[PDB]
Amino acid sequence: GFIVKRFKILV
Repeated sequence: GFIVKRFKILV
């Protein structure tokens, strides 16, 4: 579960 994390961080 890293993809979702990255996104949230990018947005």
